[PDB]
Amino acid sequence: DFEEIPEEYL
Amino acid sequence: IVEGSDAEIGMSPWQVMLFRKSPQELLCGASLISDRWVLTAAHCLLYPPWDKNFTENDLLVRIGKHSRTRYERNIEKISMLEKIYIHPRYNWRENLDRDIALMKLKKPVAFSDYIHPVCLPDRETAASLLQAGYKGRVTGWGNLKETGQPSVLQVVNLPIVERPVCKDSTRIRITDNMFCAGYKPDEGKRGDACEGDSGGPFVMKSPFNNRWYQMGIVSWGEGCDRDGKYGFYTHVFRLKKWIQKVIDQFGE
Amino acid sequence: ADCGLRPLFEKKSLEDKTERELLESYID
Ligand SMILES: [Ca+2]
Ligand code: NA
Repeated sequence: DFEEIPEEYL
Repeated sequence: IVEGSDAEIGMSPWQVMLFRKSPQELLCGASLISDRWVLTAAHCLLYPPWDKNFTENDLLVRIGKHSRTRYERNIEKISMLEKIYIHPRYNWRENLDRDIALMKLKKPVAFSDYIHPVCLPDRETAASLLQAGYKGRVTGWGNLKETGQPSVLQVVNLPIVERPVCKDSTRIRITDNMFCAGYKPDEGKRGDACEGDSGGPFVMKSPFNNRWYQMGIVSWGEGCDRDGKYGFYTHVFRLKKWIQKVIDQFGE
Repeated sequence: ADCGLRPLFEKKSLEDKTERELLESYID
Protein backbone atom coordinates (compact mmCIF):
# COMPACT_ATOMS: atom_id res chain seq x y z
CA ASP A 1 0.00 0.00 0.00
CA PHE A 2 2.77 2.58 0.58
CA GLU A 3 4.77 3.38 -2.51
CA GLU A 4 8.31 2.11 -2.15
CA ILE A 5 10.89 4.71 -1.34
CA PRO A 6 14.46 5.03 -2.65
CA GLU A 7 16.81 2.27 -1.50
CA GLU A 8 19.39 4.89 -0.40
CA TYR A 9 17.03 5.71 2.47
CA LEU A 10 17.09 2.15 3.72
CA ILE B 1 -8.41 12.89 11.49
CA VAL B 2 -12.18 12.38 11.78
CA GLU B 3 -14.55 14.98 10.31
CA GLY B 4 -11.67 17.07 8.89
CA SER B 5 -10.86 18.12 5.38
CA ASP B 6 -8.00 17.92 2.92
CA ALA B 7 -5.08 20.19 3.67
CA GLU B 8 -4.01 22.76 1.13
CA ILE B 9 -0.55 22.43 -0.40
CA GLY B 10 1.99 23.89 1.96
CA MET B 11 -0.58 24.53 4.69
CA SER B 12 1.36 22.62 7.36
CA PRO B 13 5.00 22.67 6.17
CA TRP B 14 6.20 21.58 9.63
CA GLN B 15 4.21 18.32 9.39
CA VAL B 16 6.35 15.21 9.72
CA MET B 17 5.43 11.60 9.12
CA LEU B 18 7.09 8.92 11.16
CA PHE B 19 7.54 5.97 9.06
CA ARG B 20 8.35 2.42 10.14
CA LYS B 21 11.08 0.99 7.86
CA SER B 22 10.00 -2.64 7.88
CA PRO B 23 7.15 -3.26 7.49
CA GLN B 24 6.88 0.11 5.68
CA GLU B 25 4.02 1.84 7.52
CA LEU B 26 2.76 5.06 9.06
CA LEU B 27 3.58 5.13 12.78
CA CYS B 28 2.60 8.57 13.87
CA GLY B 29 2.85 12.27 13.23
CA ALA B 30 5.51 14.72 14.35
CA SER B 31 6.60 18.27 13.69
CA LEU B 32 9.68 20.13 12.43
CA ILE B 33 11.01 22.67 14.95
CA SER B 34 14.38 23.36 13.28
CA ASP B 35 16.59 22.02 10.51
CA ARG B 36 17.72 19.12 12.72
CA TRP B 37 15.00 18.62 15.40
CA VAL B 38 11.62 16.90 15.22
CA LEU B 39 9.06 16.89 18.04
CA THR B 40 6.64 14.03 18.67
CA ALA B 41 4.76 12.18 21.44
CA ALA B 42 6.77 9.79 23.60
CA HIS B 43 4.07 7.11 23.23
CA CYS B 44 4.88 6.98 19.48
CA LEU B 45 8.33 5.69 20.38
CA LEU B 46 7.94 4.01 23.79
CA TYR B 47 4.86 2.22 25.05
CA PRO B 48 5.61 -1.00 26.92
CA PRO B 49 1.99 -2.18 27.32
CA TRP B 50 2.09 -2.77 23.57
CA ASP B 51 5.74 -3.90 23.34
CA LYS B 52 6.62 -0.71 21.54
CA ASN B 53 10.20 0.48 21.99
CA PHE B 54 11.74 1.89 18.88
CA THR B 55 15.36 2.74 18.45
CA GLU B 56 16.79 5.20 15.97
CA ASN B 57 17.41 2.72 13.20
CA ASP B 58 13.88 1.37 13.18
CA LEU B 59 12.43 4.58 11.79
CA LEU B 60 12.53 7.31 9.20
CA VAL B 61 10.97 10.73 9.09
CA ARG B 62 9.31 12.07 5.94
CA ILE B 63 9.05 15.83 5.64
CA GLY B 64 7.20 17.97 3.11
CA LYS B 65 4.48 15.46 2.37
CA HIS B 66 0.96 15.83 1.23
CA SER B 67 -0.03 12.46 -0.17
CA ARG B 68 -0.15 9.69 2.49
CA THR B 69 1.17 6.82 0.44
CA ARG B 70 3.01 8.42 -2.51
CA TYR B 71 6.73 8.87 -2.76
CA GLU B 72 6.55 12.65 -3.55
CA ARG B 73 9.51 12.93 -5.75
CA ASN B 74 11.28 16.34 -5.70
CA ILE B 75 9.05 17.56 -2.85
CA GLU B 76 9.36 15.36 0.22
CA LYS B 77 12.55 14.71 2.05
CA ILE B 78 13.38 11.57 3.95
CA SER B 79 15.68 11.83 6.98
CA MET B 80 17.39 9.31 9.20
CA LEU B 81 17.47 9.62 12.97
CA GLU B 82 20.69 10.30 14.91
CA LYS B 83 19.13 10.02 18.39
CA ILE B 84 15.82 9.85 20.23
CA TYR B 85 15.23 11.69 23.53
CA ILE B 86 12.19 10.82 25.64
CA HIS B 87 11.10 12.96 28.62
CA PRO B 88 12.62 11.22 31.67
CA ARG B 89 9.29 11.57 33.64
CA TYR B 90 7.03 10.38 30.76
CA ASN B 91 4.33 8.47 32.62
CA TRP B 92 3.43 5.55 30.32
CA ARG B 93 2.24 3.47 33.27
CA GLU B 94 -0.71 5.71 34.25
CA ASN B 95 -1.95 8.58 32.09
CA LEU B 96 0.73 9.49 29.51
CA ASP B 97 1.76 12.53 31.54
CA ARG B 98 4.64 14.38 29.86
CA ASP B 99 3.96 12.67 26.51
CA ILE B 100 6.83 14.27 24.59
CA ALA B 101 9.95 13.23 22.71
CA LEU B 102 12.57 14.79 20.50
CA MET B 103 14.36 13.27 17.51
CA LYS B 104 17.65 14.65 16.19
CA LEU B 105 18.17 14.08 12.47
CA LYS B 106 21.43 12.81 11.08
CA LYS B 107 21.72 15.70 8.63
CA PRO B 108 19.97 19.01 8.38
CA VAL B 109 16.95 19.17 6.13
CA ALA B 110 16.81 21.97 3.57
CA PHE B 111 13.78 24.24 3.91
CA SER B 112 11.54 24.79 0.88
CA ASP B 113 8.03 25.88 -0.02
CA TYR B 114 6.88 22.58 1.54
CA ILE B 115 9.33 22.24 4.48
CA HIS B 116 9.51 24.91 7.16
CA PRO B 117 9.63 24.87 10.97
CA VAL B 118 6.89 25.82 13.42
CA CYS B 119 7.50 28.14 16.39
CA LEU B 120 7.46 27.01 20.00
CA PRO B 121 5.54 29.12 22.51
CA ASP B 122 7.01 31.20 25.29
CA ARG B 123 5.19 31.89 28.56
CA GLU B 124 3.33 34.88 27.17
CA THR B 125 2.29 33.02 24.04
CA ALA B 126 0.75 30.35 26.18
CA ALA B 127 -0.97 32.76 28.47
CA SER B 128 -2.46 34.69 25.56
CA LEU B 129 -3.67 31.76 23.45
CA LEU B 130 -4.35 28.76 25.68
CA GLN B 131 -7.85 29.79 26.72
CA ALA B 132 -11.13 27.94 26.58
CA GLY B 133 -12.91 28.61 23.32
CA TYR B 134 -9.79 29.61 21.40
CA LYS B 135 -9.29 27.27 18.45
CA GLY B 136 -6.22 25.45 17.27
CA ARG B 137 -5.53 23.19 14.32
CA VAL B 138 -4.68 19.47 14.26
CA THR B 139 -3.22 17.74 11.17
CA GLY B 140 -2.42 14.17 10.30
CA TRP B 141 -2.69 11.13 8.06
CA GLY B 142 -4.44 8.99 10.66
CA ASN B 143 -7.69 7.17 10.19
CA LEU B 144 -10.82 8.92 9.05
CA LYS B 145 -13.03 6.90 11.42
CA GLU B 146 -12.66 4.99 14.71
CA THR B 147 -13.63 1.74 13.00
CA GLY B 148 -10.48 4.22 6.19
CA GLN B 149 -7.20 6.10 5.53
CA PRO B 150 -6.91 9.41 3.70
CA SER B 151 -5.36 10.03 0.30
CA VAL B 152 -3.90 13.33 1.56
CA LEU B 153 -3.09 15.17 4.79
CA GLN B 154 -6.17 16.04 6.81
CA VAL B 155 -6.83 19.17 8.87
CA VAL B 156 -9.40 20.11 11.52
CA ASN B 157 -9.80 23.18 13.71
CA LEU B 158 -10.94 22.51 17.29
CA PRO B 159 -11.63 24.68 20.37
CA ILE B 160 -9.74 24.38 23.64
CA VAL B 161 -12.08 23.14 26.38
CA GLU B 162 -12.55 24.27 29.94
CA ARG B 163 -10.46 22.22 32.31
CA PRO B 164 -13.30 21.08 34.55
CA VAL B 165 -15.18 19.89 31.44
CA CYS B 166 -12.12 17.91 30.22
CA LYS B 167 -11.79 16.36 33.71
CA ASP B 168 -15.46 15.47 33.88
CA SER B 169 -15.27 13.60 30.52
CA THR B 170 -12.86 10.91 31.60
CA ARG B 171 -11.78 8.65 34.49
CA ILE B 172 -8.13 9.41 33.74
CA ARG B 173 -6.28 11.82 35.97
CA ILE B 174 -5.63 15.01 33.95
CA THR B 175 -2.45 16.84 34.75
CA ASP B 176 -1.32 20.41 34.24
CA ASN B 177 0.92 19.09 31.39
CA MET B 178 -2.21 18.26 29.36
CA PHE B 179 -5.06 20.23 27.82
CA CYS B 180 -8.11 19.05 25.89
CA ALA B 181 -9.85 20.31 22.76
CA GLY B 182 -12.92 19.43 20.78
CA TYR B 183 -16.55 20.43 20.30
CA LYS B 184 -19.17 19.63 22.89
CA PRO B 185 -22.24 17.59 21.89
CA ASP B 186 -24.38 20.57 21.85
CA GLU B 187 -22.10 22.62 19.66
CA GLY B 188 -22.98 20.25 16.81
CA LYS B 189 -19.68 20.64 14.97
CA ARG B 190 -17.32 17.72 15.05
CA GLY B 191 -13.72 16.55 14.63
CA ASP B 192 -10.93 14.72 16.39
CA ALA B 193 -7.61 13.10 15.99
CA CYS B 194 -7.59 9.35 15.45
CA GLU B 195 -5.18 6.37 15.12
CA GLY B 196 -2.07 7.47 13.24
CA ASP B 197 -2.42 11.17 14.18
CA SER B 198 -0.67 10.82 17.52
CA GLY B 199 2.53 12.82 17.85
CA GLY B 200 1.34 15.49 15.42
CA PRO B 201 0.95 19.13 16.19
CA PHE B 202 -1.85 21.27 17.62
CA VAL B 203 -1.03 24.74 16.29
CA MET B 204 -2.41 28.25 16.79
CA LYS B 205 -1.75 31.39 14.73
CA SER B 206 -0.85 34.31 16.94
CA PRO B 207 -2.97 37.34 16.05
CA PHE B 208 -0.18 39.57 17.52
CA ASN B 209 2.74 38.53 15.25
CA ASN B 210 1.06 36.37 12.53
CA ARG B 211 3.18 33.29 13.32
CA TRP B 212 2.14 29.71 13.93
CA TYR B 213 2.97 28.18 17.30
CA GLN B 214 2.81 24.57 18.31
CA MET B 215 0.83 24.64 21.54
CA GLY B 216 0.07 20.91 21.78
CA ILE B 217 1.05 17.42 20.69
CA VAL B 218 -1.63 14.87 19.89
CA SER B 219 -1.47 12.55 22.91
CA TRP B 220 -4.56 10.47 23.61
CA GLY B 221 -8.32 10.18 23.43
CA GLU B 222 -11.08 7.71 24.26
CA GLY B 223 -12.15 6.56 20.82
CA CYS B 224 -12.33 9.12 18.03
CA ASP B 225 -14.87 11.88 17.68
CA ARG B 226 -17.17 10.44 20.32
CA ASP B 227 -19.83 12.67 21.71
CA GLY B 228 -18.85 13.90 25.19
CA LYS B 229 -15.22 12.85 24.80
CA TYR B 230 -12.31 15.17 24.00
CA GLY B 231 -8.84 14.82 22.63
CA PHE B 232 -5.95 15.32 24.99
CA TYR B 233 -2.78 17.16 24.02
CA THR B 234 0.64 17.51 25.60
CA HIS B 235 1.07 21.12 26.81
CA VAL B 236 4.21 22.14 24.95
CA PHE B 237 4.97 25.31 26.90
CA ARG B 238 4.82 23.41 30.23
CA LEU B 239 7.54 21.09 28.93
CA LYS B 240 9.72 23.67 27.26
CA LYS B 241 12.41 23.72 29.90
CA TRP B 242 13.05 20.09 28.99
CA ILE B 243 12.98 20.82 25.27
CA GLN B 244 15.50 23.58 25.64
CA LYS B 245 17.70 21.52 27.99
CA VAL B 246 17.97 18.77 25.39
CA ILE B 247 18.62 21.07 22.44
CA ASP B 248 21.10 23.14 24.47
CA GLN B 249 23.02 20.00 25.49
CA PHE B 250 22.90 17.99 22.27
CA GLY B 251 22.26 20.35 19.34
CA GLU B 252 25.20 21.35 17.17
CA ALA C 1 13.89 33.90 12.94
CA ASP C 2 11.38 32.82 10.36
CA CYS C 3 9.66 30.07 12.31
CA GLY C 4 5.94 29.74 11.83
CA LEU C 5 5.75 31.81 8.67
CA ARG C 6 4.71 29.56 5.77
CA PRO C 7 6.35 30.08 2.38
CA LEU C 8 3.06 29.58 0.52
CA PHE C 9 0.91 31.60 2.89
CA GLU C 10 2.30 34.23 5.26
CA LYS C 11 5.41 34.83 3.14
CA LYS C 12 3.20 35.72 0.14
CA SER C 13 0.39 37.30 2.19
CA LEU C 14 -1.98 34.51 1.18
CA GLU C 15 -4.54 33.13 3.68
CA ASP C 16 -5.50 29.48 3.87
CA LYS C 17 -9.11 28.41 3.72
CA THR C 18 -9.86 28.18 7.42
CA GLU C 19 -7.31 30.26 9.37
CA ARG C 20 -9.90 32.98 9.73
CA GLU C 21 -11.97 30.56 11.87
CA LEU C 22 -9.04 30.51 14.29
CA LEU C 23 -8.74 34.29 14.30
CA GLU C 24 -12.44 34.71 14.96
CA SER C 25 -12.14 32.50 18.06
CA TYR C 26 -9.42 34.68 19.62
CA ILE C 27 -12.00 37.09 20.88
CA ASP C 28 -10.96 37.96 24.32
CA1 LIG D 1 -13.16 12.62 35.76
NA1 NA E 1 -15.97 14.47 21.03
